[PDB]
Amino acid sequence: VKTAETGYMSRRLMKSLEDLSCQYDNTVRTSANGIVQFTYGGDGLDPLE
Amino acid sequence: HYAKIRPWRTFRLNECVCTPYNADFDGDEMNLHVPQTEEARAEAINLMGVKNNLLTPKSGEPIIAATQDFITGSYLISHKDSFYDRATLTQLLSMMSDGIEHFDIPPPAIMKPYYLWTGKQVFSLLIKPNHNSPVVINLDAKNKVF
Amino acid sequence: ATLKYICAECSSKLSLSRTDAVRCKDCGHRILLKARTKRLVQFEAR
Amino acid sequence: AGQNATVAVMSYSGYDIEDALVLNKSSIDRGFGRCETRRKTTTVLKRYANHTQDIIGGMRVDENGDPIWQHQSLGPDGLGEVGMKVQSGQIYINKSVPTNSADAPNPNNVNVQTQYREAPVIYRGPEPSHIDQVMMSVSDNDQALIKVLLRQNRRPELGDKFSSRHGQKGVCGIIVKQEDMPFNDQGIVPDIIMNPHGFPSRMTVGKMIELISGKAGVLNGTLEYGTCFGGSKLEDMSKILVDQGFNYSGKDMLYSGITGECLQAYIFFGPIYYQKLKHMVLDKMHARARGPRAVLTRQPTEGRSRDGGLRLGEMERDCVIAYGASQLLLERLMISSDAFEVDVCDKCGL
Amino acid sequence: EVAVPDRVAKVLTYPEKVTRYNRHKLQELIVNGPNVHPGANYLLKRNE
Amino acid sequence: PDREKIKLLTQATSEDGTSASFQIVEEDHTLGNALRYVIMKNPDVEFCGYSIPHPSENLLNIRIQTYGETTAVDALQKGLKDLMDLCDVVESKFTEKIKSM
Amino acid sequence: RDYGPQEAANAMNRMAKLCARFLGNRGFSIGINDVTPADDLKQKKEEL
Amino acid sequence: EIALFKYRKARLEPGTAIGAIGAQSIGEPMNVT
Amino acid sequence: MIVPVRCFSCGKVVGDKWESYLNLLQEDELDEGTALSRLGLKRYCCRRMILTHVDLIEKFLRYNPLE
Amino acid sequence: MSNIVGIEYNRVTNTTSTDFPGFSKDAENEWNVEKFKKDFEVNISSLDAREANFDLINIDTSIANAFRRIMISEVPSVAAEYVYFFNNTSVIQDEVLAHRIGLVPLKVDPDMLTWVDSNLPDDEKFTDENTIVLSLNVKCTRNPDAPKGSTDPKELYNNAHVYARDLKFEPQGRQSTTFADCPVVPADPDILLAKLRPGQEISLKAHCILGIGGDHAKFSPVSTASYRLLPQINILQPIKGESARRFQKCFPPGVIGIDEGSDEAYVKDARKDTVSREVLRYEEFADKVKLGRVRNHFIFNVESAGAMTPEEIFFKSVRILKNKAEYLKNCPITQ
Ligand SMILES: [Zn+2]
Ligand SMILES: [Zn+2]
Ligand SMILES: [Zn+2]
Repeated sequence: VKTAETGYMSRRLMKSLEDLSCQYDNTVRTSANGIVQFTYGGDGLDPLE
Repeated sequence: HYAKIRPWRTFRLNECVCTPYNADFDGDEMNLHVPQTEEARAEAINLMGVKNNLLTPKSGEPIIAATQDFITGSYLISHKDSFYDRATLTQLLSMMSDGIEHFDIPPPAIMKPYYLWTGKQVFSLLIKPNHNSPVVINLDAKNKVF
Repeated sequence: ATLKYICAECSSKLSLSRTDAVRCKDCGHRILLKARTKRLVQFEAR
Repeated sequence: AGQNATVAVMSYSGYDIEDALVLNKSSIDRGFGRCETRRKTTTVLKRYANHTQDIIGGMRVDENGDPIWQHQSLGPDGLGEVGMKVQSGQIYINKSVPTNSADAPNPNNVNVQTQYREAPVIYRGPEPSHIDQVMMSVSDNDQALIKVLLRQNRRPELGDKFSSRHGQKGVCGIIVKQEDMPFNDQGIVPDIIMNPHGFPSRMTVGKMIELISGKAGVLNGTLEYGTCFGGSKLEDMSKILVDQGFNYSGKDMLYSGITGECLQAYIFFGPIYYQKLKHMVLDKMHARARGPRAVLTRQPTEGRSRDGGLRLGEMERDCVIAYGASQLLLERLMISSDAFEVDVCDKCGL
Repeated sequence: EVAVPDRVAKVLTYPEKVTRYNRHKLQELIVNGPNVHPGANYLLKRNE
Repeated sequence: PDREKIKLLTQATSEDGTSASFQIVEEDHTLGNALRYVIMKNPDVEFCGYSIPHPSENLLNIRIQTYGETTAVDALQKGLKDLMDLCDVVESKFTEKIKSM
Repeated sequence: RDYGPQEAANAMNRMAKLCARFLGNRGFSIGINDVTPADDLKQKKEEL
Repeated sequence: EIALFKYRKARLEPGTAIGAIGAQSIGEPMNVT
Repeated sequence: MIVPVRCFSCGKVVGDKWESYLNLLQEDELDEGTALSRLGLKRYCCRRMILTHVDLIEKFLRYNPLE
Repeated sequence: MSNIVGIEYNRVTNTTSTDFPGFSKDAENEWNVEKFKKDFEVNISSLDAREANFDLINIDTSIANAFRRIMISEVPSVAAEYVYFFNNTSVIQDEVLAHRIGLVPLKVDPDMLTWVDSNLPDDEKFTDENTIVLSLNVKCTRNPDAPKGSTDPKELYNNAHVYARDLKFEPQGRQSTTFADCPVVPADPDILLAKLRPGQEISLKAHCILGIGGDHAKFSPVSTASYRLLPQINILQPIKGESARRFQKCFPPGVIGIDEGSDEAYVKDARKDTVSREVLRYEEFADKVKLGRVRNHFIFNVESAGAMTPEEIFFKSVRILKNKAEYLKNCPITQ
């Protein structure tokens, strides 16, 4: 029963967060070129590597 | 993936990559997409390919590795109890790479009442097969049931 | 025999005229199969 | 429903892993797990208000006494015939509709009611097949009816779901030959060979008893029972084996077919009943180059049957965004699906 | 890699623009024809 | 003699005997698991082992990496010529006992 | 993390082509006696 | 060398879409809830 | 359907002995395990198919054309 | 290690051949011959026509296992392959039934044929000595003699059970006089190819070619060819008394046996035993008995499909592997 809810969870969790890009200032910004954050997580370091 | 053509009919991936897909085998189905335009290819294998995406996005944690048979089989070679011999070892250190490679056999673990090579070696050479393979590691860890 | 096809229950050799009837000449029973073709056919056992 | 397969439990190959079985050539070829399949194609013949009957006439046969290969497989009647191999694009029943069928019947005719549009049903499939039996009959309302049924016997090809009837659900891996895989002393070769890992994580020991009960059965020559809260008490099974030479528990030695030296650990095998399932692969494999498109959206149609094409869902589509690929989308949701040139007008855009 | 069955390799094709490096493959790769695997099926001339 | 049975792999050889990798088309474990048993006991030979690249393809890769002194190919030549003599003996002693029975 | 992927995946390739071909040629299996309790854990099983 | 090299390499590489990876990251899979 | 003509593992021909089996059981009433043994199958995978394998072909011949 | 494999309760031990110069400090036991010839031996147990069981001593596992593999495949044989139906009405599939003839063995000696060639189709494929054609046709009619109703479905009918016996032989040019002394007969004559009831008839002639084992099991000349590795039971202490009597019931009957209560249980013989390792589960026997099998000594038994005498089978199986090795020698290494 619940996994059918989880899918909707991810899908909608995207739509607000869907386009958020890291520009070349290391300032992650919106579609409309607003600014949600200045550095990345106070860090600037990609969590992956 | 770089595609390779074989007979019968079914999509054969390498077991190590089952975990990202959480691929169970059993009866599950896949989808095979070729790209078309010349620049979508170089977009795929180079960026979206396996090797560079070997890790996971969220945890920066390896998501592709040995699972099931590969662990235990490796374990049974790693089992401190085990030993081997230059014929048996030689053939293992071969089988590990179907051919193709120049192996430099390190000194055997024990000498006298015959000769033997401990599993930690036949598995060690897996990492540094040649003397020219530019892989030098070092590390400590804890497996479970420590 | 060599002629065309068969009843179901009658199991009788029946040749039919072009657009004649779907009945079997002997029995009133209707459905009819088509008897085996005399022509050769090839399998490979393996 | 099933085959009763003499089956080791071992890791072999390296084509095994999760639930994936590994079968045996020279066994599968000896009549293990062979399938047939039967399909029916009904073609109803119906008269039209013009008083014109849809006719099965056929067999063109150009160039000196032989039908065109596209035709062939019929015989003089124009209907298909029994027992003859039919192959891909041929015609197993020739059918033609009248051309004027829907016109307004008038009390005016002399010569031609006879113009026919031949629209025979074509066989299409990845394999050959055979026409075993055809049926000409009449429906309840007195309109002609023709029904043929086609058959093919599928060899249990790589990629075919098997079960253990016990909850193990798996697909065969490499089909090894004969020589390979263990044998031991009798000379017998385990037929199915099965991955051990499945038992502990699925935690099902019922089967792993069923194997014992099996080997004990075939020795005494008796079907040996088992049942929910009951069945043959395991501890006597031992006694039946141990005097007849097989280990008091199901395990026994084996010799790896490859090397030919004793397997360094014991192995556990006996008869188990492996039933073979639907989801034969030769049905389910699917591919498309560029196929038909639905009139409305002009993007590929759905599923098997009709023709190819597959789904990229918004659940999936997002994936490539994370990787950051623009060009893969523009190839994907643009070039490869519906590529289209619209002529617009800069001024007052439409 | 993904091993792919040749029987979906016959019908699932990739476009190629033959230029200067590809000929002695491709001018050969046609002569195989679509039935045998290492070959081509559709062809499109520069004359559009 | 048809020139496709053995093909010396250009990629795994080094120089001056020592290493080499021969792929033997149209074969299986039936040969290798024997041939290596003769090879390994040749006094010089060090590393001799075989594998099948993939079963749906038919090839036998075999690897010979020896000391200095004699040569990669010379090893397999010799040892193979030895595996001859075994079977010659098995026939000799065998068909002799079966005749006397 | 050290040498970049092309070497990593190379290792794992060798892993696979080793553990696979070796594990059968040595062998491993389960059996009933392996799940069979022997004396002992019956005695502790009842009392505990 | 090693340390600060692994540092300078481990950084946002500009142009990556951190939003998408962000969502697909949280995606799977007395009394209080 | 019909008893197979070899087992699925050994390759000893079982096609023959099915007749001699059943005959040997009905006439000369004798227990299964002892029966098959002196019928000459020691290996058990050779043996199952005699023991196993209901014979359908009879139950399929009720439906023949002629009746 | 003294060519005696370890047997334990939870495992085996000491498997690998380990005869080769170069695993020791002092490298001996290096190849040559004579060191081999004057060592190696062979024995035999029994030879029947369609089966032989004999013994092969003091060679390693490998080349023996080669003989097993190559034997169960590479010694060629001849079995019906292509099948031509002249109609058929049988309730059995017009599909399957063909498969059946494909499998049934045949008593004919190979070397009387030559390999079919792939190319040159049709009339140039199957030629004279290249193929043994087999003919079968049977029709079933209601037996005019009908002793009683619903009795045994044999008396009721004619030939309702078709047997492999039914397959006849059709010779051709040069084909008659060459097999005149050795007419082909379908192996074990009595097999059920089909059951059918009157009004039903089967007419087929099937071409029979010379095939090779690994391609389909129906070409295996051998039903079962394998080798049991000789067990060695060896005891410590007299272990005499009453429980020594229990000791023999622990094994399969012949095995060891009691000489006298004081004379305990001597080992009567090995090779009757299945290596069933019960003495280990009984505990108290533990310290005083260990089990072993010797890698040198191969009990080796070979069935036959009836194709030819198994002495011939095992024999040719060698000269294959030999001939193969030499054919590899004389092919020069391309670069
Ligand atoms: Zn009738
Ligand atoms: Zn405008
Ligand atoms: Zn059997």
